Amino acid sequence: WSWESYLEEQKAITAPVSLFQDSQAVTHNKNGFKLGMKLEGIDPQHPSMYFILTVAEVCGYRLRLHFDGYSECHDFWVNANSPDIHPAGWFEKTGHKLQPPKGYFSWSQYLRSTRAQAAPKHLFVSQSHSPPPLGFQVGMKLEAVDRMNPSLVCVASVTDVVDSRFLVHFDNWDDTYDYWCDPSSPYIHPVGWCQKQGKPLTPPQDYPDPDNFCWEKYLEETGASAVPTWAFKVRPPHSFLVNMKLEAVDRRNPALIRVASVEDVEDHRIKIHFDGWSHGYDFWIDADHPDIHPAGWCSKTGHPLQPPL
Amino acid sequence: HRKVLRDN
Ligand SMILES: [Cl-]
Repeated sequence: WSWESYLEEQKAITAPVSLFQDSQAVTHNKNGFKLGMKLEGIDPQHPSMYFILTVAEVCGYRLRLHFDGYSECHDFWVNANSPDIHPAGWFEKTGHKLQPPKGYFSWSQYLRSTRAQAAPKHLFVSQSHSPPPLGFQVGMKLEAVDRMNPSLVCVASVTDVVDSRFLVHFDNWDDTYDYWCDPSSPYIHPVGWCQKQGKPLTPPQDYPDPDNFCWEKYLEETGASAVPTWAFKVRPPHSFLVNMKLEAVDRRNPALIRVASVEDVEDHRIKIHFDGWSHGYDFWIDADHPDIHPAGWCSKTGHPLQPPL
Repeated sequence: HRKVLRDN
């Protein structure tokens, strides 16, 4: 199997590399992560929380991470340029809470106990060493689309800031709805946006007399400021066209990456189809998702590519 | 008769 023959046979084109974020396209970095190295990382199921993680497996430019002390059923895959992982010691140097291993804090002591090596600092794209997003401070308030219930635009807060990104939290809900984004995210807006737009604003869970929620009063009673309106940037719509081909991680078996097609498009999202598979497997994904890549990515990075079914 | 957003 080859891309060239397949594109000839299908009279199809691949999505140009230029269409992707640099981070999605880059193939020339080696994976420096090794089996058993330890590190710190976000829990993908609880994006506000940080855990001790160990390298369980490496395939090309991807790695499988294991929560120390917990079941291997929670193991998950990231790319080696993930910004959601950090070197040992990052939590205490940067004001983040680290959850300890299950049942279990000092790294020197834990490394002595386990006789393990921490992943070296140079491997990590994100170490809180780069200029944060201007205008976005911890504690500030905004309006955000609940990406899991996207008919709702809700009262939200910035609860974490790391390098170029910040964490959006839904006031009074749990952290399962939290997400990391940057100032150009199409899912965030300034305080007052819903009112300007004539759209309903979903107030915090269990806010007393919710029909009379008022930002002016909420900010006063929470000692909070709005993210300034100038800080929000307009992200251009992506330029993926229907039928363009690429590679994409399979969500049903995340170990696998498959030949894929652009089935449909929105301004900021792309509907992915796995060539040869049922359209039942088609799924919407944001255009900036770290798990889509230009044709050639697997082959250049040393990861197997599943050809069409 | 109140309608409430529930996530459990
Ligand atoms: Cl467990």
